[PDB]
Amino acid sequence: QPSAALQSLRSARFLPGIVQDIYPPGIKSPNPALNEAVQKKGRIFKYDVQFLLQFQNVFTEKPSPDFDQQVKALIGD
Amino acid sequence: GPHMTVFHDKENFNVKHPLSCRWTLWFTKPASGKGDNWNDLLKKVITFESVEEFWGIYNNIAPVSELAVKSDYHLFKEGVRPEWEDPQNKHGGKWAYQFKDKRSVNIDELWLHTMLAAIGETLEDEEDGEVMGVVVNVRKGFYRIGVWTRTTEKEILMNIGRRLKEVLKLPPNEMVEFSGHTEAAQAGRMVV
Repeated sequence: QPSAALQSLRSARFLPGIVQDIYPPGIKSPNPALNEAVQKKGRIFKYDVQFLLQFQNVFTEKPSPDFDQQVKALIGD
Repeated sequence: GPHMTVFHDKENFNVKHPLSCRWTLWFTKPASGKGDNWNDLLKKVITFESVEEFWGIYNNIAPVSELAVKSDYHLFKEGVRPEWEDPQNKHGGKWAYQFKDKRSVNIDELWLHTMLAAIGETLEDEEDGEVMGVVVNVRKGFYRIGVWTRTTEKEILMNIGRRLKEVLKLPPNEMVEFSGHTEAAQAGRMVV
């Protein structure tokens, strides 16, 4: 059965692009300077590595309920 | 208000962070010990579209340092198989760096940062249209990390090489090298 986090992920809406003003205290937004120069701001989303690393200990659940068994069967001899 | 990110509630959130395209993680396994599979080693693992999905994948797969020799990970834009014969790779090439020692290198972090530079779109500029995928190879004597490009043409390609060198934290003496995939492509030194 899907984890609560995966349920949320499946039902969540995509942010429309890079957003600056939605994060809680202590969380940095993506660097706005990387995105200042982008023309297609609804299509091309530049995220600095520091921003992306914030998620590492935050979204840790499997991307599908059977993911571990699926990978094992895909790879195993 | 209207937006709950994973940082607001990691179990019940309602927005996610898009990537600029869909990406697919692939894995090449070692030839089977059973002796009956040396030619069907490339596996498609999963396609994803968000930062959150990337981390759910990364946090639930083996790091590079846990792979058997003669394994690879490949992270390629959706629709591009990580093989030179794919029509989108056939006339292209790669920037690559070989880590001559497997033990003196935080290879997991270097590969993670390479993938994050790829999906975060900090390897190339908008409409450069060059990055097709990134790859890490585990071999007996070395690791290799590379960025596969669509063409072998040029300032756009050189800057990609320099950005990879930066992501890999390499000192100036260590050179990242560009090469075409095919002999003809390479026949027709590019280092940073």
